[PDB]
Amino acid sequence: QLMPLVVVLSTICLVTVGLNLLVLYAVRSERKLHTVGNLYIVSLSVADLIVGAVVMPMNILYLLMSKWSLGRPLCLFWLSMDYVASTASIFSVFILCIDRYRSVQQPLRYLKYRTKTRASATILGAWFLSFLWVIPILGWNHFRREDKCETDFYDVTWFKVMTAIINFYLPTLLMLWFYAKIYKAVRQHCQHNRERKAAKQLGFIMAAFILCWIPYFIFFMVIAFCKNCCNEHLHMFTIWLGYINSTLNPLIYPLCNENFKKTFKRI
Amino acid sequence: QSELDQLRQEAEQLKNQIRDARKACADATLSQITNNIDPVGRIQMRTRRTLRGHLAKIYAMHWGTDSRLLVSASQDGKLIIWDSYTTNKVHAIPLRSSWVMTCAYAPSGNYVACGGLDNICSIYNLKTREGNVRVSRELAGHTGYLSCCRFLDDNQIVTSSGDTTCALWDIETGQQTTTFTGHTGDVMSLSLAPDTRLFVSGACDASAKLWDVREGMCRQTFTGHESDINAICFFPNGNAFATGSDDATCRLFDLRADQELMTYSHDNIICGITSVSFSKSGRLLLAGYDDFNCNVWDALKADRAGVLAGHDNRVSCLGVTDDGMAVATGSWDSFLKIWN
Amino acid sequence: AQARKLVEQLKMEANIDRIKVSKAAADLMAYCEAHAKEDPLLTPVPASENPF
Amino acid sequence: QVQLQESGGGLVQPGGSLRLSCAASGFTFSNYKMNWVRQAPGKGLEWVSDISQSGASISYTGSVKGRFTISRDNAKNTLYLQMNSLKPEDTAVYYCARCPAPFTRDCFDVTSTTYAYRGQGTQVTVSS
Amino acid sequence: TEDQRNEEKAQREANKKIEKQLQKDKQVYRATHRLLLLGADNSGKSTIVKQSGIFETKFQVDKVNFHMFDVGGQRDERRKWIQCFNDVTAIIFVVDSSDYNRLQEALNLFKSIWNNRWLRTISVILFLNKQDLLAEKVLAGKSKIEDYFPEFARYTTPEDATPEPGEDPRVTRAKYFIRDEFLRISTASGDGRHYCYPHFTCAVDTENARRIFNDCRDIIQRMHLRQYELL
Ligand SMILES: NCCc1c[nH]cn1
Repeated sequence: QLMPLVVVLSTICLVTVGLNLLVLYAVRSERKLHTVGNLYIVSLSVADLIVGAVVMPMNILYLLMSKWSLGRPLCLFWLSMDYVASTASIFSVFILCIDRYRSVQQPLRYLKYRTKTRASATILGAWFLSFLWVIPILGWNHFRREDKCETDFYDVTWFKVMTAIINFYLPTLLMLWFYAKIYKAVRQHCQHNRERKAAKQLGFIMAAFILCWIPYFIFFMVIAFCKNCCNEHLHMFTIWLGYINSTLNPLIYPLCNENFKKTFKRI
Repeated sequence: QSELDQLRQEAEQLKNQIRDARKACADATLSQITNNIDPVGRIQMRTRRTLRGHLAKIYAMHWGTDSRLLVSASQDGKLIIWDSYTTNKVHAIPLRSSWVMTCAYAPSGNYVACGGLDNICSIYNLKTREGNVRVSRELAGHTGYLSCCRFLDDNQIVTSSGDTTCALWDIETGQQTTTFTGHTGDVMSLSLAPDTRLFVSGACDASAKLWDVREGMCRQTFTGHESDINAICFFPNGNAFATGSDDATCRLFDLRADQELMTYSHDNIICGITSVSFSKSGRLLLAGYDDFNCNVWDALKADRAGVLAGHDNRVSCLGVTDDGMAVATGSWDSFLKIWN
Repeated sequence: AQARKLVEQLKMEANIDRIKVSKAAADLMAYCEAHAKEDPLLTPVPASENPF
Repeated sequence: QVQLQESGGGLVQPGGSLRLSCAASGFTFSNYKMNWVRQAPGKGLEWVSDISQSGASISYTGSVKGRFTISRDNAKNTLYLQMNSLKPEDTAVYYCARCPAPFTRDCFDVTSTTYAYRGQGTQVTVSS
Repeated sequence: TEDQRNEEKAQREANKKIEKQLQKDKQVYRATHRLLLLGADNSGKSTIVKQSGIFETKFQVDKVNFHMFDVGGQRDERRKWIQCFNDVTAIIFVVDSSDYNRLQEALNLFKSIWNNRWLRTISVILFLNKQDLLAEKVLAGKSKIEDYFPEFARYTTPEDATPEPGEDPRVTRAKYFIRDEFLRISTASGDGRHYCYPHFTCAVDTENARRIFNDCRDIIQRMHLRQYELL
């Protein structure tokens, strides 16, 4: 039943592209959204749009053809785009979390260093770290079935473990700690039912992030260990969970801001 | 004791005589006469420009005599001059005191004045020899915050302050040439007659007074409104003026008839009026309200015709151009909108 | 003295000449009707002549 | 014109009672909160009590609490202050004052030395 | 026309130069916190200042800049010039806690500031400035709070009260009854948008700027948590 799967994945891709384009247009047009806490949302939307415009269509084509018909160059290009965009999304979420944490825990000392220049520099650094994913995908041999698109380091235990930790687990633990501190601050304020809103929002954010990305990185390390004894359908399921994370990202961060909701309603 | 009571009785008796004389010259209400004139229709203006360069709330704006330049004052300590056609801002003058409450544009366009809680009226020479804007004079004779100021020439300015008095200043000498006294509460606004031979003032005592600039005496006092008067403006022909108070109503007064002519109030508005202005022909009376939106009133039938909306906070200032082509509206949301 | 200042000021305000309100009402109508054709806000002008 | 006329009383003996009335005209009495203020001889003006637009929210000062009562009759545009068990410290000039703006709960500047919306005041004297 | 094109080029160049400065000003403006200091004749609000129409004072705590404003050049009526402070971070209210005669006046002024359409969002840092004199007044016993506040006789010290080690229990009940009077006003109408921060203070209290800094943390923290919709 490849046709229904293609239909569903194309629908998801179109939804992702549409939502990201809508968010970017709303940011560009309103002129009331030109804040410093919204540049992070802009970067997140850009990363999700890149995921939903270049990566998902080629993944769907790969699934439909049961093999890579575009050749080695486009194979490498698509793999690099996928890795870079996913890392960009994760790091954008992380930097947004750090921004909110510093806003909540250092309200007066952060108002002095919350300039647009520093936010732009942080976004550029996150995207540079994400772009560092291009070095191994293109130069692993210097430093394989022809019908499959996969990297040359998919069975290296040390490298896969290091990447999985530095890319997912350390950000996840740091985000958990920062949002726990934010929740503690919210509780202290509620102390003067009130914790329901903050608990719900933080839990939703962290649950989406983890429940979407932890199966993929678990599979990452598991195939690094087993050395190719796993299945490919599981790999694609985890990859599409990672894609669904980017699809759902626009419905979490910008929809929690009244100005964004108003601008969306106007459009 | 006895003398004070006798004087009080005489004043009360004389006040009764004034009321009797005023009521004698009452043939018909302006509404009755205007029954045979056609309705104005439905005025629908739209935002043509939005001026956004202010950090804090805007407190006062004033149009230039060319109908293209205007100045505005914001409580961040800034005094911006804008080109309304291109939206470009020509000057940005930083003020020594952040709490400015009034700004004025010279009729010639050579100077700009401002004042506030510092109890001073600062004067800036816009057309300096070196091209900069610097304080030209500092008028420091008022004991109370400055509420309004309007240039009479490049050397004469009339100012009102929260000390219950208005003053006439000689900028060249920097001293009050004449002082106007008689208001019991803070004087909030002043409006100059087209001939500039006499002006009206509104204060926080529900009264308005007509002042003779040359004589320095109160020629006439108009008692209306229930609460503080926040705005006052002259009719284009100079024989009438309109006021707005915290009692959520605007009133039209006639200098020659010594009477109130019309009251512009609706049961659906219970907010105070912060600003008032007239149309070029005097047919429309535009009033800014605390409910964040302005109103357009038919100044001859008292029927509201038009509503200007699009400000996030209360509307603080309101002004129509000299040629009558556009109206500018400031607000506490730190934006100015041009409508036409 | 404050009462004396109040009464004397009130005497000055009680000696002016008053005209009928209908006469004043008519004059307000005349000025608006005479200048009705030079009021851009009252009568919207074509966009060709509008500087905004 | 906004005017407030108070008609109270004169000399009373300690432990007596007195009723002050304030007839208001020139404004819609129903839209304003009304205050009662006094100025003791050789002392500044102080707030005594105030009644709300509908009369549901009363408030008195600590010293006069329990003896003075404030009520209004919006139909007749009048304000009352019933004083019982008057003490020697209660001798002063009582003024009926109006809040500056309608439909508000805060009332600034009603105890200021010069306030436009305040009456002339009536002298209440208590002595043997 | 070439002249017209050059003329508009200068206007756009001029606007760019102004906008560059306005961005620098905005950064400084939002990193500074403006405070309205208002009190009374005997409040002692001048001593809390440990640095014509309006007086200004700047102090720095943990490298954060604070701007306090004392309006001393106006008259007794303040219903108009007080609308200029609808954006201040906090209002510093100083009341002398030793003068029971002038203490109901402070309650009336506090109530007006709290229930003001244009100050309905600002929070108040309350300083009860004379506690060394209040303790002396209570210990003497000549003057009774019950004469001016009849409900004091039925007041008991809060369980959460934290008396300073070695102070008479009679004084502790007097301190908290005065404090409670302002807190009853604050909590009667404030629907979670502004809060009161009571502090007991004396003239020799060196640690007063720190308390303002800590209360300013609380105020800004709540607003940020409100912007994120976490509260
Ligand atoms: N989820 C896209 C592939 C990737 C990104 N980072 C690590 N692996």
